[PDB]
Amino acid sequence: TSDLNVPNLQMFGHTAEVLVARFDPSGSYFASGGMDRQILLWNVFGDVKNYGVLNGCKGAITDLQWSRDSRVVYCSSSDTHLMSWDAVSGQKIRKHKGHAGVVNALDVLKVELLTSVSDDCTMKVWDSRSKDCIKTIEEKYPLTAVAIAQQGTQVFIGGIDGAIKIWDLRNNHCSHVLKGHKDIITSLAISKDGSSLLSNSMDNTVRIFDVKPFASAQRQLQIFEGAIHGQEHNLLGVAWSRNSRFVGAGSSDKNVYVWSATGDLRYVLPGHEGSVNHVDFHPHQDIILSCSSDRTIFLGE
Amino acid sequence: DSEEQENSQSPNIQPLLHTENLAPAVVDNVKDDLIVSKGGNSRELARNVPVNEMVQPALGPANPFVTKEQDSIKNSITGYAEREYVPNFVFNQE
Amino acid sequence: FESTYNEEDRSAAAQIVEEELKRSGSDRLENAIVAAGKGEKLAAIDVQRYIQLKPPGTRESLLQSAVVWEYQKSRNDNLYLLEKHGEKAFDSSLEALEVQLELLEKELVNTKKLSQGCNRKRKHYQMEVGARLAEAEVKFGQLLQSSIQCRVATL
Amino acid sequence: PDGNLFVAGLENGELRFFETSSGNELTKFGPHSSPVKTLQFGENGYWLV
Amino acid sequence: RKNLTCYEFLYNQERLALPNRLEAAEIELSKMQQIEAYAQQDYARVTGQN
Amino acid sequence: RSAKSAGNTLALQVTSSGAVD
Amino acid sequence: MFCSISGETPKEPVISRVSGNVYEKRLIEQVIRETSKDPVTQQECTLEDLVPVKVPDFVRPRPPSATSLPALLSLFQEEWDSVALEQFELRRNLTETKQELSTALYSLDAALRVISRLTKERDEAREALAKFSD
Amino acid sequence: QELSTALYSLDAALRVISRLTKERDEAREALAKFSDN
Amino acid sequence: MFCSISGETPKEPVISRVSGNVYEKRLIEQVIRETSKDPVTQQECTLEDLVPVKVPDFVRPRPPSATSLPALLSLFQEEWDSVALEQFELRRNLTETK
Amino acid sequence: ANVELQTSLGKILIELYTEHAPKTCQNFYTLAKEGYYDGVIFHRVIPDFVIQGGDPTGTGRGGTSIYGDKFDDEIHSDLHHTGAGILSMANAGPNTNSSQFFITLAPTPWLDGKHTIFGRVVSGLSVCKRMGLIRTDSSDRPIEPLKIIKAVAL
Repeated sequence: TSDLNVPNLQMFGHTAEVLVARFDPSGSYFASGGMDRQILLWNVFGDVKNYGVLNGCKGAITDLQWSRDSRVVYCSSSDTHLMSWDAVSGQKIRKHKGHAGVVNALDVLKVELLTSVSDDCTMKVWDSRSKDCIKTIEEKYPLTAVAIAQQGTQVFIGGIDGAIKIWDLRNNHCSHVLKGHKDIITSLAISKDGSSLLSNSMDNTVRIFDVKPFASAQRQLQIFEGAIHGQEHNLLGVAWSRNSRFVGAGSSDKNVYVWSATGDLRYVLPGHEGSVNHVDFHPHQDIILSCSSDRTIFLGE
Repeated sequence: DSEEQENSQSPNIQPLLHTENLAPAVVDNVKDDLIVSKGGNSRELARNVPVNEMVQPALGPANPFVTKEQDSIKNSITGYAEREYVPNFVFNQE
Repeated sequence: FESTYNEEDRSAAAQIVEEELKRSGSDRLENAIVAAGKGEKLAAIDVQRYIQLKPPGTRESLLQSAVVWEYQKSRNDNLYLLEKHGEKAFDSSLEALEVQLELLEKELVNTKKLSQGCNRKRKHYQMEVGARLAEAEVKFGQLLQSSIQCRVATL
Repeated sequence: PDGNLFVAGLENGELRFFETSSGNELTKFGPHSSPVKTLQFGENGYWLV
Repeated sequence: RKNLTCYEFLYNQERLALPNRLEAAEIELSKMQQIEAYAQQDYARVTGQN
Repeated sequence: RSAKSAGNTLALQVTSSGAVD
Repeated sequence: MFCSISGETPKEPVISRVSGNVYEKRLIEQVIRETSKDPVTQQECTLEDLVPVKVPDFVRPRPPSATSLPALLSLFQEEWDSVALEQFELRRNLTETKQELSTALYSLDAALRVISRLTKERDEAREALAKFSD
Repeated sequence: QELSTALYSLDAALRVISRLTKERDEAREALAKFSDN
Repeated sequence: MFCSISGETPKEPVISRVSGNVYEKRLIEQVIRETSKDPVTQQECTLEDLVPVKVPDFVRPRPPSATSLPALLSLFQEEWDSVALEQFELRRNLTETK
Repeated sequence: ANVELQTSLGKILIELYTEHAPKTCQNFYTLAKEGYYDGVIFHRVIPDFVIQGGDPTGTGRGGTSIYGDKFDDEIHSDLHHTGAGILSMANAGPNTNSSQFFITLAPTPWLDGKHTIFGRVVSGLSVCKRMGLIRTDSSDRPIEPLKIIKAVAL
């Protein structure tokens, strides 16, 4: 039910655990990276072969993000750095330094703005060329995931506390928190319209929150069980469909969980040998991407 | 005094246009799902399939001659063993 | 179509449509003549007086005797012919009848299968679009609530 | 005015609508009460009183 | 054969008709989104004091 | 009754109407 | 084994080339005499387009009473009456089906007018709701 | 053929009218309640 | 009802256009595949020259036993030729006797 | 009601209990009429228990009735599994009968519950007795394919 040559395509490569794999916003490419300090670029349609390797990172690629231009790549490194990789030529454009620990998550903006969190209990906003953090937010406990609204004033940060904090960059008024979780938040994701927030937490519950200035209280739309986290404290991702009607998540029980966003589980398809780190959906067709700590990633329907 | 003929006969096969379809619609999908999923065998299933038909019944009279040794599925003589990509630190600490 | 309706709703819609209705608004010649005849049945009549077997009389009795004798001779000839061969032709007629029965029913069940397939695919498409329409209307209702609640909340 | 049909209300409120040429009743409009005193058609063709 | 051809007719009429229903629903979604966007931006000017 | 398969399966009536195989 | 025109058993069936169907000689010849074509396919047809095929032919076992005489003239009369009755039962049925089709078509047009009026009422009602949201 | 076609299209249009008027009167009552306050 | 190619009855009959013959689909397509020729009359034949059966139709079939005016008229004609043959023979005998 | 089963080992004849359970036997009757039982493997053979088969997949799963997925079982008192040859139905739940069935090889009194009894094998029981001696692998499945060449109903 798509343009893939085979409905299921197991993808081999890497020499260690793969931690992230995100589709190109155009929908023709996607890159993956992990503990082998290398980023691989793929071809969604055709021979599905490697055309580029992004060598030079001195740490595990904890997270990476595609650019809207789909020509530069931003990577998050465990070595307290953020590099910008020119996808077409594979050269180091800039290396953003300034954290004080392993930088866990990364996100890009609709306008050339970068955000990230690290174990130094801080969040930093980066301009694509300034090479320095324009704004710094300091928290008590290490943060683990971010999501930026494409409108461009709100960032959601999630850490040890278990309560998502919504920060307005201009206002610096933080008196609004999406309470409800009771353990470490592994990942966050924003909807295509920027109206809903998707969260995963190590208390084994995947919840969905609404990003709207007004709410009728209990901003909690619904919660999802089944996707469970192991004892390795891995950061398991959540994903949004192109039409924003299916929500997805990975689990440490080697199963990929797909929901209908209405509270009913739809796909529980297995297939991985280890913990499933990341999951994504293709922006055009009905493909799903799987990313697991067994050196392998799977293409979907 | 109502138009019984114009309404009763009209919905005769019109209900069948809704009721007859439900009869064999549960036949083509039942065998196709098994053919696609079991065509890939228990290992390496090839068709991604929604969850609710994952109960996967054996559909038999449950042979009672079997004893407790063969009730279990195994590769080796002693049990079932399969690969698992556990990082070293978690295995060691637990 | 996918819906849960009472027949009372059907009656109500039928009365609406009939209210709107009220407001808005070969043959040959021999065959035609005999048809104008037999429209009231009027079964055609032909002479059946060859069984009365007239007693000794005028030329009608002799003519009748001769015609009965000749019809009887022809009848005997036809029966002797009929059992010169027997019911073998009857066996062939039955075999052809069975052939036609099976030949018809084969394409009958084929047509049943084709119609059922069309119905199944119809039900699949209609059900999926109907589910999408239901989710659309539910989201629209919740969205109505959100709009009115936010607008009053502005105050 | 076209001369193809006409209308004639009745005492019980019903309206006798018949084609002028055919001369057969094909419409009854009975939503009114009391004897309808009068009815007159318009001239543009689509205005009635 | 009667019902088979009739079901073919119903298939054609549904396939023609339903996309129009979908388009109408999507246009309704678009307009409702616009008025909601304006309302929530009003509440956001309120939120400027938060 | 515990005899199991102590002998070859008896010849099969093949699908070609061959009485025995 | 059954001609598409009258349903009788063709003792000398023939097949066409544009559309091979079991047809009988006299009927197709008279059709060509009326119009030199085949109304089934709306195409020109000639005498040579039919081929004399070989069949064992279908025997007709006579009834117990069939030896010319009344055993034939009475049955001929009765079968005449029966085919006549069928002729009426199919004419009047044609006429009734045409009246019913006309009535149903008028009702369908009325339903189309109804869907139109209810659709404009719908559109304006939903717009009224949306503007009430203001 | 045409008779069955017309009759079944009439049934379909009848169901269209039924659903349309049902949700329409529901929406009108909803507006009436909403506009009351 | 009999096939010349194999000698068995055709399970699915087919009539050849070039030469009137009742074949079975497999063997007739076989002989067309091997060459474009007629196995009986050694003349060019093709797949389109093979005519499948469209027996169903839409009219009311009729019984070839009693309810057929052609059958009634054919019985009248057989009686006609029988009495004609009788008259023939007896007239010949009569002129010999004369 | 009567069906012949042209099986590899021999000839199997079944008379259906239409008078007792009509709904569950008409599907088998018309199913032999349609006859997709051609080339269907008796996937399950257990010494002295059953011979199960009837799924076109051949994987011990599947099988579509005329109703399409499943139907309701009817059982009453006088029916019992007291013999060896009672032809019954295979299910995987409360009312989950499918196109596949099985033949009894020994008295199974415990089984007169969730299983529908709708047949008795009048002739060919020796064929089933021989089927009880067929080479079977670790699971209850014959090594060679025990196909049914044809199933003609009479």
